[PDB]
Amino acid sequence: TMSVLGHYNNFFFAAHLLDIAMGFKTLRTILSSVTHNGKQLVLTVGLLAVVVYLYTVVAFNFFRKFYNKSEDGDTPDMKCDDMLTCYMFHMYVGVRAGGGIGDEIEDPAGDEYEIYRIIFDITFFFFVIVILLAIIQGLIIDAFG
Amino acid sequence: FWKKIIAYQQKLLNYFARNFYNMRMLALFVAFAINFILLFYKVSTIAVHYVLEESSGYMEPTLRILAILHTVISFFCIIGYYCLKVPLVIFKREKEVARKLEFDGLYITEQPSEDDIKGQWDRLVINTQSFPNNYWDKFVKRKVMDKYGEFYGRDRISELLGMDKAALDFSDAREKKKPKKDSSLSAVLNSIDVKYQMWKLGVVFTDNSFLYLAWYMTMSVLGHYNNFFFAAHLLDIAMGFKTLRTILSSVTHNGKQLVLTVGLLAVVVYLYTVVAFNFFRKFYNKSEDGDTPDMKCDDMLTCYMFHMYVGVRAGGGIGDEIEDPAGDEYEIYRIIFDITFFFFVIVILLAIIQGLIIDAFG
Amino acid sequence: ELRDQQEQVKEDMETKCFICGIGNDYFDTVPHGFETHTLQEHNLANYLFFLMYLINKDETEHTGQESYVWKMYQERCWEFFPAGDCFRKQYEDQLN
Amino acid sequence: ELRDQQEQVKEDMETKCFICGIGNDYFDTVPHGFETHTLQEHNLANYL
Amino acid sequence: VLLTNLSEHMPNDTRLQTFLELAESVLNYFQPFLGRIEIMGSAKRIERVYFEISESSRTQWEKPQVKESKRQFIFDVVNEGGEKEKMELFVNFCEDTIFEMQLAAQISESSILTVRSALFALRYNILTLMRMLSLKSLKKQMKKVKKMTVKDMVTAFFSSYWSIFMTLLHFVASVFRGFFRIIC
Ligand SMILES: Nc1ncnc2c1ncn2[C@@H]1O[C@H](COP(=O)(O)OP(=O)(O)OP(=O)(O)O)[C@@H](O)[C@H]1O
Ligand SMILES: Nc1ncnc2c1ncn2[C@@H]1O[C@H](COP(=O)(O)OP(=O)(O)OP(=O)(O)O)[C@@H](O)[C@H]1O
Ligand SMILES: [Zn+2]
Ligand SMILES: [Zn+2]
Repeated sequence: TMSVLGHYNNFFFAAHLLDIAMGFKTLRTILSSVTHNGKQLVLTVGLLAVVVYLYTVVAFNFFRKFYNKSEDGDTPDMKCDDMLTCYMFHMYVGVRAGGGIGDEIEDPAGDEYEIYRIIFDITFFFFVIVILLAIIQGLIIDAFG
Repeated sequence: FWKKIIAYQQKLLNYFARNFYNMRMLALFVAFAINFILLFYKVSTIAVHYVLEESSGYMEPTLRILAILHTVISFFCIIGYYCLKVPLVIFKREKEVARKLEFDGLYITEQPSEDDIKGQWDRLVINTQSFPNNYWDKFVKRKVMDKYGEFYGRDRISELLGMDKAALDFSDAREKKKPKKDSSLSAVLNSIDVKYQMWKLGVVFTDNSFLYLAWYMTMSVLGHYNNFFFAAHLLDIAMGFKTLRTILSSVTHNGKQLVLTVGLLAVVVYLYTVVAFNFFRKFYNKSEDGDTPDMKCDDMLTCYMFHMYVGVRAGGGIGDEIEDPAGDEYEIYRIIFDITFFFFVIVILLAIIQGLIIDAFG
Repeated sequence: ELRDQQEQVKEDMETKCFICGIGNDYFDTVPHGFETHTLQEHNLANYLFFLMYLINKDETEHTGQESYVWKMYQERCWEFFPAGDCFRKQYEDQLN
Repeated sequence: ELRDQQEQVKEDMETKCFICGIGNDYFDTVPHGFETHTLQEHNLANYL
Repeated sequence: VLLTNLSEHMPNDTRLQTFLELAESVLNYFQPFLGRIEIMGSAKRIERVYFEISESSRTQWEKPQVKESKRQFIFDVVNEGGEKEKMELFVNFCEDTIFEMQLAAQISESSILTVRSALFALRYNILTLMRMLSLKSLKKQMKKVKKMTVKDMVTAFFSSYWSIFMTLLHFVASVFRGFFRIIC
């Protein structure tokens, strides 16, 4: 079916490059590391989503003023006024950020919630960026072993 | 009245004991539904209001019904625990105290070390008449009497164990018989054993799982005053799903080592902060404007906070965030400083955490 | 590697005697046999206590066995240490 | 895997003779029996 | 030592077993102090040697530092060592251990409040709950349950557990307050 659709649109022929997994036994050794603990990998992503949702709840309840993402003072692009928007911001930006959500939300210095937000950022970096990704790494390594 | 109350109480107890686990799973499902609903709040304007906005218009009454249902299910889970799991805890405690009393003389030869709350609290149940209430060996007091009655005195053993001396002999001897109905209210309120129930409630209160369920109930109640307290019930996935236990055991297997690694990282960063505060203060200006300098290492505490907060999370270390050292008389020293910070903190210690998790898996 | 080394240490200790080197399976024919052998007959703590006692004891007061062990310890010969043999293995026929 | 291979090599060498293949337990009935057998009777250096 | 030697060299003598039960007390008293090892005797045979272990020596042996040293020695010998030099390393370790044990004997010459607060909190808070039963005032409850109602019975059943949960909350609050009072 994909080969037939390739005539109507030639870029459908790229789906046939997914056949390397089912055609080459060498790639099976590499891919088995991913697939050996696939359930654990999915559960790790679910746990990461739950933890990030808890962090988003905390930020939405206490640290809303630190989620302006607009350089101009005329219009504020507040990213945590809506619960769904704040959760999307967290999952999309903070997880991919090297240092966590604190790398992307502005400076907390000279504020009455400074220590609380410092703890927030440090714990986000430690649990999400460091530990859960380490869990995925260890799952792959343990599958190899 | 009497058969009806006893039978119906037993029926409700049996129902809740049977359905304890199903209700515990239903609580988690309702918590996930409530949080999925909560994912659609908006702050509306000052006056700050958290308003549930929805196009359907049905989801706010649904949220209220779900919150009430979650509270009811949490109360029912507490009841089911008390009906089902508490008897096993009481049986284990009664068996352990009996074994220590008989084969160790925990209250005859030795005494509790005065810092064991369990050992000090188990004193009450010894004198009670409802001992092995759940444990099968109902001859434990007689066994203790036989074992320790000679060296330590029959009377003293009986006083410790709450056993009578002359009542049994008198009942064996001359006696008078008169039928009496137990259904008198004074009789039932005397038949209930106050001291043994007090000890039982103490054990239940000190039980960890009962405390966890009480915390669950308290959070569910607080969820009515503030709906975002229902997010704390999402922490129950760890204690409700066995699949997540395999993932979390990797973290918890070497938790002490992970904590010590963080402590060591803090000490190393403090040493680096000491060096920077003594020699590299001029490189910690964090203000783009020349009018006002935001010096981050003039104060020792400020410099340590800057290090721990920014340099550790930085990909390349503190040198990624403190300005260029080129064309300075401390250039080589600061280059060594930055490279060593990156190598020891960013590379090695994080590698230690990674290896701890991997080794826990293995 | 460190974890494997610790596991190997504990496995060796639990599977063979430190002194004679005989496996636990041989001693386990009698119930609790390995524990009895390693805690009553071939205890390294007992050997250390014997060395301490022999050193502290006067040479003139030594018995024949003590003098034998003392001479071989002075000459640094460790043949008195049982290797591959024990009381049970020697007296299998008489004991059981 | 490299560490496991080295450990397996040393374990094989210490547990069985290179030539005859008999285990060390059989030779260890006589004290230092395995060392005597592998250094005096079945030495691969002696065969070379 | 004589009796132990006789019993161990003749395990199947009932006449000697009788003397063993006769001397059970003395043998039990001297059990900690009786040393026992096996050696390759001069007669090309395994011989069993009985000696005296001193109380000071045993205490110095079960000192924790000596135990850590023993664990380190065993780890080192098992990991990096050969069976040919095992009995030489063991004798060296024994000599060093004996020296440090003798030196230690030479030099050695002549929260409760937090637990009690938690126990008092349990006692007080449980007595508060038992006071309702001790009042013997449930005649009013009996009068109102003269009418046999499933709703009333279920309400009482839930109310008892709700009271237990409230008592637990009070107990936790009391424990926390006592903790702050103690730390302050
Ligand atoms: N010759 C031996 N002497 C003592 N133990 C031996 C000997 N040979 C093997 N073992 C084993 O070593 C164990 C004792 O070793 P170890 O010192 O580690 O004891 P432990 O129970 O872990 O604690 P502790 O450190 O307090 O002695 C014995 O139970 C036995 O299994
Ligand atoms: N046929 C054999 N010949 C020699 N060694 C053998 C033989 N079979 C088993 N072995 C084992 O191999 C050991 C010697 O191997 P190896 O060459 O590694 O010795 P080494 O002590 O590590 O050092 P070196 O490299 O200097 O010889 C012997 O001690 C013995 O345990
Ligand atoms: Zn042995
Ligand atoms: Zn050979």
